[PDB]
Amino acid sequence: VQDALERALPELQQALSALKQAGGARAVGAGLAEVFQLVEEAWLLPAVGREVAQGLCDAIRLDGGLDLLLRLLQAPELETRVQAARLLEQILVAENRDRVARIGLGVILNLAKEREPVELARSVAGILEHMFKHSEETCQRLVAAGGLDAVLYWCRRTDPALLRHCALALGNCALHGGQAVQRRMVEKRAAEWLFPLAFSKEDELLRLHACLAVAVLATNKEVEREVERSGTLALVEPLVASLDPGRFARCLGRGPDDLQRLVPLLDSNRLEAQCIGAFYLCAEAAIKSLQGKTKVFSDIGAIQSLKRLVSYSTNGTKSALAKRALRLLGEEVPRPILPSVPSWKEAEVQTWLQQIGFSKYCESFREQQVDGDLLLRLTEEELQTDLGMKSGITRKRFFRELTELKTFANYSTCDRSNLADWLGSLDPRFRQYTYGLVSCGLDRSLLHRVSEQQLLEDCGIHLGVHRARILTAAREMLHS
Amino acid sequence: IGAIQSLKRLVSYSTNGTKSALAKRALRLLGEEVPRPILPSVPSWKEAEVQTWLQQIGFSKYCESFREQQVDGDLLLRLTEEELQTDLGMKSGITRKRFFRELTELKTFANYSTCDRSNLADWLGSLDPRFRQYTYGLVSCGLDRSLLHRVSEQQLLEDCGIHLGVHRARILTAAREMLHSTPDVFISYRRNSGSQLASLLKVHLQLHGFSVFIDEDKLIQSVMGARNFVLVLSPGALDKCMQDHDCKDWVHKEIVTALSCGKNIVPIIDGFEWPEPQVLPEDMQAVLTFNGIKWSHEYQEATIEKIIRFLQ
Repeated sequence: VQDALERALPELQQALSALKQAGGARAVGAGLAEVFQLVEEAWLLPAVGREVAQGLCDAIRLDGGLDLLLRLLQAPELETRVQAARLLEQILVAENRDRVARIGLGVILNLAKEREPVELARSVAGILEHMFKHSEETCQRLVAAGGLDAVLYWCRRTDPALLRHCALALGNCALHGGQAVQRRMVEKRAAEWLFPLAFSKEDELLRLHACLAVAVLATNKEVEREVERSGTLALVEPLVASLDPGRFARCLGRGPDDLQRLVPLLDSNRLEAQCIGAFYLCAEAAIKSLQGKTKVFSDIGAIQSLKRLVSYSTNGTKSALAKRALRLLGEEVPRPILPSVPSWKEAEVQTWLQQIGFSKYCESFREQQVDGDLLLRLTEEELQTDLGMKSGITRKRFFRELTELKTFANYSTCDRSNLADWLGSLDPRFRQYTYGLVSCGLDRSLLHRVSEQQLLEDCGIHLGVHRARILTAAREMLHS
Repeated sequence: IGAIQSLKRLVSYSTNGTKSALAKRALRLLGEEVPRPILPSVPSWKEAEVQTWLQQIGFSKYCESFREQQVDGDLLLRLTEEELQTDLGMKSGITRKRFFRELTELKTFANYSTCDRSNLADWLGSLDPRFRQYTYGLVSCGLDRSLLHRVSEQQLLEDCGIHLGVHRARILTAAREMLHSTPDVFISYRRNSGSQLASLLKVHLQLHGFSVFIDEDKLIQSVMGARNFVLVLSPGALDKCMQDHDCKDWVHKEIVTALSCGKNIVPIIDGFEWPEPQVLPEDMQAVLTFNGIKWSHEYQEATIEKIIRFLQ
């Protein structure tokens, strides 16, 4: 456990002293091959070699070997360049990236232009893959310079190991880039270069990481139009329907900082991003449930998002993956709600409260006898006085859940002229006011004679922007 | 003097590695803990990010005031005077004003990629870099750049929550003065050897504006709708089309349909020798006479240019 470090430290001390001593061509590459072979032997220990490899990379950093690699990447030869590059590919851990981001940027960026041999490119793609995981500043310095161009040119190749590093580099750049980095990637059409990486029938991990990069680019609202025009979203949904997370749980762990990146994939109301997030959180929930670290999903809060995915599902694949992810954890799976909300009695409202996280007020609704018709017509004052929900923040969380409910609702028992589809064609956040306008006796043939006070007092539209938009639309297109 | 809280603000609000490293080293040489950089996706925050933000900016006493109320980032971006005063136990207006100063500093440094459709935060920053704090005020009301010419002052006061009338007048004036204004190429391929080549052809043709389709109800109508035709000849592409008189292969159906149309067939040869006409059906022998284009992996751009020069 600790004696492997005692075996591997003085050997790397002698090897780095030999690398400092040698200044030729073949001896330097032989020393780099010896260091790289010792690092490869350090990778392959069962549940031991992780901390051992981290300690050996820290010892290489403290011996000044990182600056030695930065000087050997400036060497005018070709062989010792690819051995130093393949060694620097495996040395890069969570503590070396700061020292490489301070100094080493510009040297690796220079090798990003030299693209013709495969032995350079397969490792420089992995070095850029590691360097996109540092911060947003390093992502800006790589994308604004010729670092993104290297990956977008190397997506053309057929190397099954290089394209994995390219897909992971684009995914980690989309995760840790920001706004302008994603704008510069999609204006340079980085989502279109992921089409051979999401369709290649030789590797499936490569297609999964390509679909991850496509989904993370598709979680930005100013980006989704050109991603839908690219056509790489349509390969996401069958592929996730074709694979199994229990097989890919061994190849795919990550820390909690990367576990925080998979949660807004589910709360970004896109089908492909929710499928990718459900598949990855199911596989990594199998990972964290094999061990005893299931508190991380409750700390970050993906469990309530998976419950929302189960209770608000229109797709069988993401619902099955969310049910499997909640089954691999230590809580019960919820049931899909009945969409006919005006047809709800009391027990459906109680089940809805038990599923969305309002259990404490369950006995607050049973004594008051609230069904779906009273749930669709509930205001501030009845929550505050009659229901014992005195906190306005708790009331606002209840109105957010009521927005999520009245978006996903079947109004077939009350809507005469299909008003919900018109409200959705205006803006998909307007359908929550459908019950506001159907219960007042309105249809498509009357909205040209409705004022603002009738939308405020009777229909209950509290936002004046939405009132102005509904009045303008009802006077411009429903006047005939 | 109070430089420690400023160094904590420098760590928690950093976009530069140098000043953040110097502030972390300065807080490490002192006798307190260094903070972590916050996650910029504030509408993607759950409760623990809000708790960490409170522990970093100096609002520890109200941490248990936000955990019982279950405040996430979406409730943090939408918090007012009355909910601070009544629900959260922050009775002092000076403490509320310090919280709104920290909320100004937070909503300046925020990632709105999960909600902003038309890039409103950059417009608000181009007006004045203290306006981006109202970005969540205007995105959550359903507004974008194409609607702000029909917004009044009451909609900015009540709905958007802009309390300063100077900022309301500037936003209204700016919004009224500057914001007032069938496929073509079908690709046939073998689904076991010519998938990556067909995908790469589709990408390099959609880079030049060509509407390219990929993958008897839909495929024959896709051949009928496409103006051109590109055949991928992988090693083993015409293997299942040999002695296929019973019309079983999909590539057989696509080649027979394309020769029944009369479209511009451009074959793409990637290490595949030319087959014989007698092992193929007669109606698909005419593909053996078209001028094909070889594929070069090192010179792909000139090959795609040669493909574009042989199309409509």
